[PDB]
Amino acid sequence: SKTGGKISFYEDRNFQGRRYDCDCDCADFRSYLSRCNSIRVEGGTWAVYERPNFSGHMYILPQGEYPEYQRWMGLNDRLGSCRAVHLSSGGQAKIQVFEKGDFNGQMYETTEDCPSIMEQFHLREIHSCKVVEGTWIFYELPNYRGRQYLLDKKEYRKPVDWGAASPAIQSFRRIVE
Repeated sequence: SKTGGKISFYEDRNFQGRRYDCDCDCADFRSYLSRCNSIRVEGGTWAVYERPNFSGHMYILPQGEYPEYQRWMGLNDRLGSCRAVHLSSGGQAKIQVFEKGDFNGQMYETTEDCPSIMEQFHLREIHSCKVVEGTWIFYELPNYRGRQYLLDKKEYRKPVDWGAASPAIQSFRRIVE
């Protein structure tokens, strides 16, 4: 009955050393593991953070096996908390973006991923956006690179409403499966 996603962290490379298995979000795993240099994802998609309380660098990990941290693009082997990412299906994911805050300025509507916002819409920044269909991720650098943020069916009127300290956004993609 306890069906769910599962991730395993190993203190040494090649899944060697002490191992820890988690089946739910954990705000502080420091008491069970002092470091993690490799990870195995058996099911589900998870977000890992460099420091406790989902803070510091954040990385999205889909199901799969990573015998070494570099295979997950980790900056180092420090991980203090992890959360399971829930995927929403339904039909066609839809997002709208506005040039000014409070949904003002020019508006653009799209149902597909965008690798470079400036190349597609000639926009250098985005100050408001309404996502209400499926889940969407935004990335600070083109080609889905840099810090990434998970967006749910929500209405964002200010850039800080996205947890971002600046209205800078260069690419976004829809999450499926």
